[PDB]
Amino acid sequence: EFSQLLALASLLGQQQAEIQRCREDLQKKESLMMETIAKIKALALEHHH
Amino acid sequence: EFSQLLALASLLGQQQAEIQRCREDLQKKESLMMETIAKIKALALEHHH
Amino acid sequence: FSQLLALASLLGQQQAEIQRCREDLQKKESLMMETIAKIKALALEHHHH
Amino acid sequence: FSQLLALASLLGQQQAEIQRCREDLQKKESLMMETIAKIKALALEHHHH
Repeated sequence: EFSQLLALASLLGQQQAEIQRCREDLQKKESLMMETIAKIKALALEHHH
Repeated sequence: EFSQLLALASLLGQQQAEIQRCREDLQKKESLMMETIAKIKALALEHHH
Repeated sequence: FSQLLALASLLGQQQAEIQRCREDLQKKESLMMETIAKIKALALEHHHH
Repeated sequence: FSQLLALASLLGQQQAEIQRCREDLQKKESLMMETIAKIKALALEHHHH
């Protein structure tokens, strides 16, 4: 009866927990790139002025 | 000289800060939906068993 | 009639709002990535004098 | 030659990895949303007996 729905709700929780881990990694790599961007900004400043 | 790059780095920080606020709201609405999903799961359980 | 009817309606509203919010976010992420590509190409220009 | 050259190379690597990670994430978000649509349509089916 309600078996179809319960299985999809169970899969949903695994999907979300998987997506939430992917969003974590995505943001950790995003922060790492901004560190690169900042290094380029620092050299740009030192020379433009 | 380095003016073109500095302006884009300045815009980048505003974009990211804007994206990070959007990701916050997106996840707050995501958590609110799972609360709805859980309410449906609870009724499914009570009836299937 | 049911409580399922109200729960499904709320779910459909929350998921329509989330998808609209997500397409909004992805356009911003895509515009932020263009800025980074602009910064990278600008860094390469200067190194080549 | 320069330090810009190495910084731009690292930026190009980090942004290629981020975009690949993001397209990965968006396919998962799209698959999660299909599951929610499945749950919603299943809730509506049962309410109509």
